[PDB]
Amino acid sequence: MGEDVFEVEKILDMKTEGGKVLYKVRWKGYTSDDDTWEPEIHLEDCKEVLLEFRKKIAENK
Amino acid sequence: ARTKQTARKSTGGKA
Repeated sequence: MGEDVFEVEKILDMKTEGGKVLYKVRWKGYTSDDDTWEPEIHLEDCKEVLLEFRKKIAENK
Repeated sequence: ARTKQTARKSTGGKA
């Protein structure tokens, strides 16, 4: 895995801040109390959870 | 499921 890399369960939400995109992450094996916002550069290996999220947002956009 | 979905977790943040 590597320095502070963990498995993601799902992506819960997104937002932009300072021209940059962040995603709210639910860590696998963890609860809502550990959710963090993460910059895109942290999610290169989450293409699938990102699609599932971007998908659900289209499904009602 | 399908591949391993991983990411860097942030421990800091704006003060």
